[PDB]
Amino acid sequence: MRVKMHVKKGDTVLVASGKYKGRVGKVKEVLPKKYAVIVEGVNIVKKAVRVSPKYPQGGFIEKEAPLHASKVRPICPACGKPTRVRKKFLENGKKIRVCAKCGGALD
Amino acid sequence: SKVCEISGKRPIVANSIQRRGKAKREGGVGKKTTGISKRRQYPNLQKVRVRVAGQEITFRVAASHIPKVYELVERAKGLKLEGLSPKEIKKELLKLL
Amino acid sequence: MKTAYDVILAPVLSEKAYAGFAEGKYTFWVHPKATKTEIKNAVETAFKVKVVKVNTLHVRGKKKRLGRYLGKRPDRKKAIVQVAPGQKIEALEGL
Amino acid sequence: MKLSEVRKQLEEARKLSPVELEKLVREKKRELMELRFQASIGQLSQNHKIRDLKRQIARLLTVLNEKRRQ
RNA sequence: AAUCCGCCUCCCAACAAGCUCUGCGUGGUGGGGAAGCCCGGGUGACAACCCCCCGAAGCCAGGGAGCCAAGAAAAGCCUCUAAGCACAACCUGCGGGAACCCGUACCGCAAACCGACACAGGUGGGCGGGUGCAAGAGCACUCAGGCGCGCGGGAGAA
RNA sequence: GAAUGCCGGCAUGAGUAACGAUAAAGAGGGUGAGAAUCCCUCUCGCCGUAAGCCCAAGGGUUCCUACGCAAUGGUCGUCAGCGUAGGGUUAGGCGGGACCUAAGGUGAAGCCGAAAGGCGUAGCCGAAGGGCAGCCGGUUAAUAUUCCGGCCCUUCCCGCAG
RNA sequence: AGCCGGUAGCGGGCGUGGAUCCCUGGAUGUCCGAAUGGGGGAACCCGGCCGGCGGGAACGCCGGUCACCGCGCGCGCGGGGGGAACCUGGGGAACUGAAACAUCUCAGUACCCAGAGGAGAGGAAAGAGAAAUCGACUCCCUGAGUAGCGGCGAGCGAAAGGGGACCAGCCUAAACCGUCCGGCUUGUCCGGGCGGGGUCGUGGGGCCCUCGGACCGAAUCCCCAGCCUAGCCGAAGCUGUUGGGAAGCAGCGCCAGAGAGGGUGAAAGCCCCGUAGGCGAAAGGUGGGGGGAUAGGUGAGGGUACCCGAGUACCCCGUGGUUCGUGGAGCCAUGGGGGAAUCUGGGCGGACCACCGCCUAAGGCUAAGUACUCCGGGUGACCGAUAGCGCACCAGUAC
Ligand SMILES: [Mg+2]
Ligand SMILES: [Mg+2]
Ligand SMILES: [Mg+2]
Ligand SMILES: [Mg+2]
Ligand SMILES: [Mg+2]
Ligand SMILES: [Mg+2]
Ligand SMILES: [Mg+2]
Ligand SMILES: [Mg+2]
Ligand SMILES: [Mg+2]
Ligand SMILES: [Mg+2]
Ligand SMILES: [Mg+2]
Ligand SMILES: [Mg+2]
Ligand SMILES: [Mg+2]
Ligand SMILES: [Mg+2]
Ligand SMILES: [Mg+2]
Ligand SMILES: [Mg+2]
Ligand SMILES: [Mg+2]
Ligand SMILES: [Mg+2]
Ligand SMILES: [Mg+2]
Ligand SMILES: [Mg+2]
Ligand SMILES: [Mg+2]
Ligand SMILES: [Mg+2]
Ligand SMILES: [Mg+2]
Ligand SMILES: [Mg+2]
Ligand SMILES: [Mg+2]
Ligand SMILES: [Mg+2]
Ligand SMILES: [Mg+2]
Ligand SMILES: [Mg+2]
Ligand SMILES: [Mg+2]
Ligand SMILES: [Mg+2]
Ligand SMILES: [Mg+2]
Ligand SMILES: [Mg+2]
Ligand SMILES: [Mg+2]
Ligand SMILES: [Mg+2]
Ligand SMILES: [Mg+2]
Ligand SMILES: [Mg+2]
Ligand SMILES: [Mg+2]
Ligand SMILES: [Mg+2]
Ligand SMILES: [Mg+2]
Ligand SMILES: [Mg+2]
Ligand SMILES: [Mg+2]
Ligand SMILES: [Mg+2]
Ligand SMILES: [Mg+2]
Ligand SMILES: [Mg+2]
Ligand SMILES: [Mg+2]
Ligand SMILES: [Mg+2]
Ligand SMILES: [Mg+2]
Ligand SMILES: [Mg+2]
Ligand SMILES: [Mg+2]
Ligand SMILES: [Mg+2]
Ligand SMILES: [Mg+2]
Ligand SMILES: [Mg+2]
Ligand SMILES: [Mg+2]
Ligand SMILES: [Mg+2]
Ligand SMILES: [Mg+2]
Ligand SMILES: [Mg+2]
Ligand SMILES: [Mg+2]
Ligand SMILES: [Mg+2]
Ligand SMILES: [Mg+2]
Ligand SMILES: [Mg+2]
Ligand SMILES: [Mg+2]
Ligand SMILES: [Mg+2]
Ligand SMILES: [Mg+2]
Ligand SMILES: [Mg+2]
Ligand SMILES: [Mg+2]
Ligand SMILES: [Mg+2]
Ligand SMILES: [Mg+2]
Ligand SMILES: [Mg+2]
Ligand SMILES: [Mg+2]
Ligand SMILES: [Mg+2]
Ligand SMILES: [Mg+2]
Ligand SMILES: [Mg+2]
Ligand SMILES: [Mg+2]
Ligand SMILES: [Mg+2]
Ligand SMILES: [Mg+2]
Ligand SMILES: [Mg+2]
Ligand SMILES: [Mg+2]
Ligand SMILES: [Mg+2]
Ligand SMILES: [Mg+2]
Ligand SMILES: [Mg+2]
Ligand SMILES: [Mg+2]
Ligand SMILES: [Mg+2]
Ligand SMILES: [Mg+2]
Ligand SMILES: [Mg+2]
Ligand SMILES: [Mg+2]
Ligand SMILES: [Mg+2]
Ligand SMILES: [Mg+2]
Ligand SMILES: [Mg+2]
Ligand SMILES: [Mg+2]
Ligand SMILES: [Mg+2]
Ligand SMILES: [Mg+2]
Ligand SMILES: [Mg+2]
Ligand SMILES: [Mg+2]
Ligand SMILES: [Mg+2]
Ligand SMILES: [Mg+2]
Ligand SMILES: [Mg+2]
Ligand SMILES: [Mg+2]
Ligand SMILES: [Mg+2]
Ligand SMILES: [Mg+2]
Ligand SMILES: [Mg+2]
Ligand SMILES: [Mg+2]
Ligand SMILES: [Mg+2]
Ligand SMILES: [Mg+2]
Ligand SMILES: [Mg+2]
Ligand SMILES: [Mg+2]
Ligand SMILES: [Mg+2]
Ligand SMILES: [Mg+2]
Ligand SMILES: [Mg+2]
Ligand SMILES: [Mg+2]
Ligand SMILES: [Mg+2]
Ligand SMILES: [Mg+2]
Ligand SMILES: [Mg+2]
Ligand SMILES: [Mg+2]
Ligand SMILES: [Mg+2]
Ligand SMILES: [Mg+2]
Ligand SMILES: [Mg+2]
Ligand SMILES: [Mg+2]
Ligand SMILES: [Mg+2]
Ligand SMILES: [Mg+2]
Ligand SMILES: [Mg+2]
Ligand SMILES: [Mg+2]
Ligand SMILES: [Mg+2]
Ligand SMILES: [Mg+2]
Ligand SMILES: [Mg+2]
Ligand SMILES: [Mg+2]
Ligand SMILES: [Mg+2]
Ligand SMILES: [Mg+2]
Ligand SMILES: [Mg+2]
Ligand SMILES: [Mg+2]
Ligand SMILES: [Mg+2]
Ligand SMILES: [Mg+2]
Ligand SMILES: [Mg+2]
Ligand SMILES: [Mg+2]
Ligand SMILES: [Mg+2]
Ligand SMILES: [Mg+2]
Ligand SMILES: [Mg+2]
Ligand SMILES: [Mg+2]
Ligand SMILES: [Mg+2]
Ligand SMILES: [Mg+2]
Ligand SMILES: [Mg+2]
Ligand SMILES: [Mg+2]
Ligand SMILES: [Mg+2]
Ligand SMILES: [Mg+2]
Ligand SMILES: [Mg+2]
Ligand SMILES: [Mg+2]
Ligand SMILES: [Mg+2]
Ligand SMILES: [Mg+2]
Ligand SMILES: [Mg+2]
Ligand SMILES: [Mg+2]
Ligand SMILES: [Mg+2]
Ligand SMILES: [Mg+2]
Ligand SMILES: [Mg+2]
Ligand SMILES: [Mg+2]
Ligand SMILES: [Mg+2]
Ligand SMILES: [Mg+2]
Ligand SMILES: [Mg+2]
Ligand SMILES: [Mg+2]
Ligand SMILES: [Mg+2]
Ligand SMILES: [Mg+2]
Ligand SMILES: [Mg+2]
Ligand SMILES: [Mg+2]
Ligand SMILES: [Mg+2]
Ligand SMILES: [Mg+2]
Ligand SMILES: [Mg+2]
Ligand SMILES: [Mg+2]
Ligand SMILES: [Mg+2]
Ligand SMILES: [Mg+2]
Ligand SMILES: [Mg+2]
Ligand SMILES: [Mg+2]
Ligand SMILES: [Mg+2]
Ligand SMILES: [Mg+2]
Ligand SMILES: [Mg+2]
Ligand SMILES: [Mg+2]
Ligand SMILES: [Mg+2]
Ligand SMILES: [Mg+2]
Ligand SMILES: [Mg+2]
Ligand SMILES: [Mg+2]
Ligand SMILES: [Mg+2]
Ligand SMILES: [Mg+2]
Ligand SMILES: [Mg+2]
Ligand SMILES: [Mg+2]
Ligand SMILES: [Mg+2]
Ligand SMILES: [Mg+2]
Ligand SMILES: [Mg+2]
Ligand SMILES: [Mg+2]
Ligand SMILES: [Mg+2]
Ligand SMILES: [Mg+2]
Ligand SMILES: [Mg+2]
Ligand SMILES: [Mg+2]
Ligand SMILES: [Mg+2]
Ligand SMILES: [Mg+2]
Ligand SMILES: [Mg+2]
Ligand SMILES: [Mg+2]
Ligand SMILES: [Mg+2]
Ligand SMILES: [Mg+2]
Ligand SMILES: [Mg+2]
Ligand SMILES: [Mg+2]
Ligand SMILES: [Mg+2]
Ligand SMILES: [Mg+2]
Ligand SMILES: [Mg+2]
Ligand SMILES: [Mg+2]
Ligand SMILES: [Mg+2]
Ligand SMILES: [Mg+2]
Ligand SMILES: [Mg+2]
Ligand SMILES: [Mg+2]
Ligand SMILES: [Mg+2]
Ligand SMILES: [Mg+2]
Ligand SMILES: [Mg+2]
Ligand SMILES: [Mg+2]
Ligand SMILES: [Mg+2]
Ligand SMILES: [Mg+2]
Ligand SMILES: [Mg+2]
Ligand SMILES: [Mg+2]
Ligand SMILES: [Zn+2]
Repeated sequence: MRVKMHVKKGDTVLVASGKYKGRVGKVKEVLPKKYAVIVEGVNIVKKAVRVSPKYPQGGFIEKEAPLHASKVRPICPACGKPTRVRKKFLENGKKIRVCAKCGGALD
Repeated sequence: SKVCEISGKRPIVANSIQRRGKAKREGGVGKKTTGISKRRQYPNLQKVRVRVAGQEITFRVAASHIPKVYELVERAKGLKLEGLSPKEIKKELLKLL
Repeated sequence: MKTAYDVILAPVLSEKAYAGFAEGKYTFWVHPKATKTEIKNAVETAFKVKVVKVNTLHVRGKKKRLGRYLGKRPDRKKAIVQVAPGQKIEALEGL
Repeated sequence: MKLSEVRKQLEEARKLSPVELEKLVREKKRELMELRFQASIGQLSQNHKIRDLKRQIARLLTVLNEKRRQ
C-alpha cells in the first residue's frame, strides 16, 4: 500500500554501515520507490558534466548518492543516541515515532 | 411431423434392428443381427379444426389426443372469448390443460 | 455541458491559415464530430462575429513510432469560417 | 490548486443555484479555451493552470449534478 | 372514387403548323494568349484572335429502317380523384432566409495495386496529335509529355 | 554421435553464379569528408493507341518543405517511395448518403423443422442501372468543378401577388 | 511525508489546514456491442415525438423517449447476451479393438445444440428383494472384476447388504363447502376463477352422528455475532579487525509465545521488511452460526362407500435404459393401435399361475454431504530462460 520508512526528511541519522559508517547527518531526501535516503555530506560521487548552459566550463560536480534506507538510523533528539524506532499512541490518539533507548519523541 | 400441441408427444429416435435366423424357441440356432441403424418414430399428428366463439381454431395434435381437443372446447363454455383473435383463443384453450 | 468552447479547440497555426486572415477566413481545430451548422454558432458565440460560410475537412493523424512502438497521432478536424464583410476575429489577428 | 482553495471552491459552489452553476461553468470553459490558445503559441509558462481549470469545471459539474439528482 | 386513362361514336386538325424539350451557333460579360530573348517568372503583346478544307464511333435522341433470338424495375415527373379541407391547400411569378453528413493529399499498366522482392507476369473505363504507307487504334518516324529500365570499367579466346 | 531427428550458431561451395529486359550513352559546371550513380547545362539515344494524360478499384501519407545517410536501395549515394520533424486534402451544384428500385438478401402475415435452424407474398435493404442543380479562368511548395473571380443554377422555409 | 502512473527532461504545480497512495459508496461515463427508434459493410449513417439552444421556420446541436417476444390486468413485470472448467437435458461419430470384418468395441466418448447455477442433477417409495428385513436422495469406501452379459469372441460389467459423509422434509389434484363471473338448454344446471377443506399405505381423506380442547415451528422475513473487501502494534548489539563493503573473524553482551523467510556492499535472531503473539471497519458484500417474528403444523370411535392425479394403467406392436446383444426377458421408459377401474382399486417380488408378502403410478418443490477452478491465498525431495504457460520481456503480439 505504501513503502514503510522508519526515517524521514529531515531528521538526523547515523550511517551505520558502508564506507561512510559512523557519519551522522541530516536526511536531505527520501526516495520510497528506491527504498533509499539522501544524507547530507555522505556518499559523495564525482559526476561528469558537459560544457553547457547549466555547467559552463564543464568538468565535474559532486552528487550525494542515495543510501539504502536500512543502512541508516535515526538519532534521538532527547538522549542523542542512535535508536530503533518504536510507535506510541498519544491521547488524541495520533501515533508517533519514539526512541527505543529512552522514550523521547523523534516526530 | 413435429409436436403434439396437447400432449407434447414429439419425434423419438428408435433403432431399426434387422435380424436373421431361426429363434431358439423354434429349435433354431438363434437370431443374428445383420444391421442396426437409427430412425425416427413420429407422433401421429393430424389437423383438428374447431369453431370456438365464432372463430375457427386449428390444432396440430397426435391422433391419440384428438378427443382432448373437444374436451377443451367444452370447458371453454365457461370463458369469455367473444371478440378475441384466434391466436388469443388458442392460448386460452391450452391454458385449461 | 456542451458549450461553444467545447467545439472550438485551438487556432490552426500555419502559413496557409494565416494567409486567410486578410479575407476574414479563420481556421480552427474543431471537435471531430462537430457539424458546420454548430461550428457557425460556436464561433459567433465565442468571438462576436457573423459567420456567413463554413468549410470543414478531416485531418487524419500521422502514424509515428518511438523505437519499437508504432502508433498514430489522433485524428483532427479543421474548419474555415468566413466572417461577415468588415468583421474581424481579433484574437487570431494575433498574429 | 491548493487544498484550501478547493474546499473554498466547493463551499461556494454548493451555495449557487443550478442556473448560476451553468453560467460559471460556461465562463470557466471560456477561460480554458483562452489557456489553450495561449499554450498553443508558447505563451503559457504556467501550464499547471490548464489542469486546475479542467478540474474546477469538473467539480462545478459535480455540484450541479448533486443539486439536480434530488 | 375519378372530369383522368381504356373502349365506342361524331366533329375538326394532320408527314403542316401549334405547344413543348434538347443540341448547336450567336450572345451583355469574363478569360486565355506562342516562338524567341532576358533571371517557374518577366518580355513578346494594346498580341492577333479571321478565311477555307477534312470531320467523328460523340451531340440533337426517347431519330429512322430491317430483323428474330422479341429486348428490367421503381422513384422523380404529369394527370385523376378519396378521406379530409375548402379564412385551408396546391400552381405560377417574385422576394428574403436556409442548405447537413462522408470522400477529396499522393501512386494508379505501376518502384506506392495482385504476385514473399523497387519481380520482363496480372490489372476495368476515357483521351491518345502529325506525315507517309489503299484503309486503320496496323507499321516507320515524330509532337506534347515521359524515359535511357539503381553496378560499372575494359578486353575482343573457346 | 547418428533418428534425411529438433532449436540455434557457424562453416563449404567462393571472392565463384549473379546484380532482373541489348532503349545507350558522353562531356562541362556545381555541391560535398566522399560523386560513373545527386543538382544544372549541352550533345546522344528510347517510347509516343505510350513507356504520355485523365478516371475507377486497390494501397493508406507513399504528397510538399527542411534536416539527415546506420539500415532499406541488388553497386554508389551528397539522392530517394528510406530516418526525424513541420506543413498539406476546403463542395447546396463532383461522387455517395438524408431518393428509386435489379439480381440477391432480409422479412409483418404465414408455413416447416429434435435443438441450432430452413422457407416466406407484402415491406425493407441492396448499384457502376434510374433520378438529380456548375461552366471557364486565376491562385499554393503542396487542394481546387471544393478557395478566388466572372457568369449561371437547384431544393427547403417564410412572405407578397396572381 | 511525501507527491503530479510506467518516465527521466523541458515548463510549471501540490502536500501535517493531512497531499500522492490503499478500501468502500457515489457522480461522470463519446461510439459499437444482446444492442433494442430505423438502417448498416460493428464502432457509421438516417428518423418520429416532447422539451431546450441559435436570428431560427427551413438547418443543426443538447436532454428525454420510441425494438421484439412472454406473462399479467395501453399500462406493469419478466426475457434476450456473456462466463475457464464443472452440471443437466436434446442429438451424436469415427479411427481404434476384435491381430481381417458386419453383430460387438471404442462410447452415449469427441463434438453440435438448449438450459441451469454457484453448483447442477437426484430426492421423501406404485423403492428394494428374502432379511419374518430395510426405510428419500446425493457422494466416498467396500461388496466386486463378484452376479451376470458376450460373433459366450475381443471384451463389457451391475445391485442388494456392510462401513462412512450429510441429514429434512413439504405443497398440491379430487370428495365436500363458499363466493364471484357467463353460457343457454333455466336450474338441485354446466363451465371458468378465487377462498376454505384435504395430502395418505399401521391405507388416507370427504360427508353424517358421537364423545374430548396448549405445545410444535420453518427451507420465508428482521436483528446480531462471525467472515470478506484497506490496514495496525510487534522483543533484543555494540566495539575491534581484514576488506570497496562485514552480516566473515575476534571481544563482551542481549532477545526469544518471535532462530519461518526475504533484504541490506560478503555469510545478520538483536540494521531493514517481517515472523510468534495480538489488534482493526464509518461504507459495501456475506452471514449455513445465535436470537426474534411470521407462515404452517394437531383427537378417538362409529356409520356412509362420496374422493384418492386418463387417452393414464393394462395388453399388443416397434425401440431405448439396465449386467441383460431375443434370451425363459421380468423391471423402468414410450413412437403406433386397442383401452379400464377408485381400495373388494391398482403396480411389484425376472415368462406364467397359485400362495405369501412389498408398495401406492399417471401433479410439483426441497437445503446439506458431491463436481469444477476464470479469481484470491498457502505450500512444494516442482521448472529455472531450448526449462516452466504459447508469452519472465508491451504476446495471442510480430509474422
Ligand atoms: Mg505504517
Ligand atoms: Mg557494518
Ligand atoms: Mg566507527
Ligand atoms: Mg489519523
Ligand atoms: Mg439418442
Ligand atoms: Mg424396424
Ligand atoms: Mg427364442
Ligand atoms: Mg426347450
Ligand atoms: Mg444374437
Ligand atoms: Mg399432417
Ligand atoms: Mg380432422
Ligand atoms: Mg398411443
Ligand atoms: Mg386411440
Ligand atoms: Mg457530460
Ligand atoms: Mg502559403
Ligand atoms: Mg449549435
Ligand atoms: Mg467536404
Ligand atoms: Mg467531411
Ligand atoms: Mg496517440
Ligand atoms: Mg481534487
Ligand atoms: Mg473568460
Ligand atoms: Mg370504379
Ligand atoms: Mg365524359
Ligand atoms: Mg451551347
Ligand atoms: Mg443560347
Ligand atoms: Mg481580352
Ligand atoms: Mg502570356
Ligand atoms: Mg519559360
Ligand atoms: Mg516565355
Ligand atoms: Mg512594347
Ligand atoms: Mg461539312
Ligand atoms: Mg463503330
Ligand atoms: Mg427508335
Ligand atoms: Mg422465333
Ligand atoms: Mg419490382
Ligand atoms: Mg417504394
Ligand atoms: Mg367529405
Ligand atoms: Mg393547375
Ligand atoms: Mg431563393
Ligand atoms: Mg442529418
Ligand atoms: Mg480511395
Ligand atoms: Mg482533391
Ligand atoms: Mg488529385
Ligand atoms: Mg495527381
Ligand atoms: Mg511511379
Ligand atoms: Mg498523376
Ligand atoms: Mg500489361
Ligand atoms: Mg490504363
Ligand atoms: Mg505511370
Ligand atoms: Mg513496393
Ligand atoms: Mg509489388
Ligand atoms: Mg529496378
Ligand atoms: Mg513490374
Ligand atoms: Mg488489359
Ligand atoms: Mg491529344
Ligand atoms: Mg509516295
Ligand atoms: Mg493518313
Ligand atoms: Mg504499308
Ligand atoms: Mg496500309
Ligand atoms: Mg496514325
Ligand atoms: Mg499488327
Ligand atoms: Mg505501334
Ligand atoms: Mg511530328
Ligand atoms: Mg523532349
Ligand atoms: Mg540502360
Ligand atoms: Mg540495370
Ligand atoms: Mg578478354
Ligand atoms: Mg549411437
Ligand atoms: Mg543431410
Ligand atoms: Mg539435411
Ligand atoms: Mg547424402
Ligand atoms: Mg537435423
Ligand atoms: Mg544432433
Ligand atoms: Mg533442424
Ligand atoms: Mg542448422
Ligand atoms: Mg560461407
Ligand atoms: Mg551458408
Ligand atoms: Mg576472380
Ligand atoms: Mg569481380
Ligand atoms: Mg567453381
Ligand atoms: Mg566463371
Ligand atoms: Mg537472380
Ligand atoms: Mg559474371
Ligand atoms: Mg538476371
Ligand atoms: Mg540490365
Ligand atoms: Mg560531372
Ligand atoms: Mg565536377
Ligand atoms: Mg556518385
Ligand atoms: Mg560518393
Ligand atoms: Mg546507367
Ligand atoms: Mg541532373
Ligand atoms: Mg501517333
Ligand atoms: Mg500495401
Ligand atoms: Mg512513413
Ligand atoms: Mg499533392
Ligand atoms: Mg512524406
Ligand atoms: Mg535535402
Ligand atoms: Mg543509407
Ligand atoms: Mg551509405
Ligand atoms: Mg554509409
Ligand atoms: Mg541517426
Ligand atoms: Mg541496401
Ligand atoms: Mg548500398
Ligand atoms: Mg533488388
Ligand atoms: Mg551531407
Ligand atoms: Mg526510395
Ligand atoms: Mg517525392
Ligand atoms: Mg520522407
Ligand atoms: Mg513547411
Ligand atoms: Mg461552390
Ligand atoms: Mg447526393
Ligand atoms: Mg433531411
Ligand atoms: Mg436509402
Ligand atoms: Mg427501397
Ligand atoms: Mg413469426
Ligand atoms: Mg430467411
Ligand atoms: Mg423475397
Ligand atoms: Mg425507404
Ligand atoms: Mg436504397
Ligand atoms: Mg446510384
Ligand atoms: Mg447514377
Ligand atoms: Mg450530382
Ligand atoms: Mg454551367
Ligand atoms: Mg498535385
Ligand atoms: Mg494545396
Ligand atoms: Mg465559386
Ligand atoms: Mg393568394
Ligand atoms: Mg507522464
Ligand atoms: Mg521538475
Ligand atoms: Mg483522515
Ligand atoms: Mg469507485
Ligand atoms: Mg448501442
Ligand atoms: Mg441500433
Ligand atoms: Mg436491425
Ligand atoms: Mg423541436
Ligand atoms: Mg447567428
Ligand atoms: Mg429552433
Ligand atoms: Mg437528441
Ligand atoms: Mg436464447
Ligand atoms: Mg443463443
Ligand atoms: Mg444466462
Ligand atoms: Mg444425454
Ligand atoms: Mg452422424
Ligand atoms: Mg466401425
Ligand atoms: Mg482405444
Ligand atoms: Mg488410442
Ligand atoms: Mg486389444
Ligand atoms: Mg480390427
Ligand atoms: Mg488388428
Ligand atoms: Mg482392414
Ligand atoms: Mg455403447
Ligand atoms: Mg450429451
Ligand atoms: Mg470433453
Ligand atoms: Mg433441447
Ligand atoms: Mg446460456
Ligand atoms: Mg457448495
Ligand atoms: Mg434443484
Ligand atoms: Mg427436481
Ligand atoms: Mg410423496
Ligand atoms: Mg468377496
Ligand atoms: Mg457400454
Ligand atoms: Mg450404507
Ligand atoms: Mg466430510
Ligand atoms: Mg434421513
Ligand atoms: Mg349467473
Ligand atoms: Mg366445474
Ligand atoms: Mg359451480
Ligand atoms: Mg366454483
Ligand atoms: Mg376410510
Ligand atoms: Mg417450506
Ligand atoms: Mg513493525
Ligand atoms: Mg524488530
Ligand atoms: Mg579499512
Ligand atoms: Mg561491525
Ligand atoms: Mg561473534
Ligand atoms: Mg518459526
Ligand atoms: Mg534470512
Ligand atoms: Mg535462510
Ligand atoms: Mg554464517
Ligand atoms: Mg548460506
Ligand atoms: Mg537476516
Ligand atoms: Mg498469526
Ligand atoms: Mg500478524
Ligand atoms: Mg389429520
Ligand atoms: Mg375418525
Ligand atoms: Mg366410492
Ligand atoms: Mg395415486
Ligand atoms: Mg392429466
Ligand atoms: Mg414394449
Ligand atoms: Mg438394449
Ligand atoms: Mg429391450
Ligand atoms: Mg441368453
Ligand atoms: Mg430384459
Ligand atoms: Mg388391494
Ligand atoms: Mg384388482
Ligand atoms: Mg407397472
Ligand atoms: Mg407389467
Ligand atoms: Mg408382475
Ligand atoms: Mg418388488
Ligand atoms: Mg418370482
Ligand atoms: Mg394378494
Ligand atoms: Mg415394493
Ligand atoms: Mg441445511
Ligand atoms: Mg443446491
Ligand atoms: Mg449440495
Ligand atoms: Mg475444491
Ligand atoms: Mg493460484
Ligand atoms: Mg532455484
Ligand atoms: Mg532465452
Ligand atoms: Mg519459453
Ligand atoms: Mg543462460
Ligand atoms: Mg502468464
Ligand atoms: Mg511482441
Ligand atoms: Zn532517546
